[PDB]
Amino acid sequence: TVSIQMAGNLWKVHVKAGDQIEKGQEVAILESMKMEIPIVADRSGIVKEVKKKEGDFVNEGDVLLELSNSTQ
Repeated sequence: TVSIQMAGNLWKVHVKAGDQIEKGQEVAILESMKMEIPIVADRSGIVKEVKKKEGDFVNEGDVLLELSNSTQ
């Protein structure tokens, strides 16, 4: 999994299931603190699933996406 790390609203999301991410690649944007903050892949992988959408509420530790198992 990869998760949000602050309270806010998930401004936009750029992944989809079957997409590729790499550690530090942009994955979403979070709006909070009257600012916008990029959200990145904490690790590389294929996006197995996405758990959020644009404009949804999000929190510190709230899941953003899930990735391929190491066997893949």
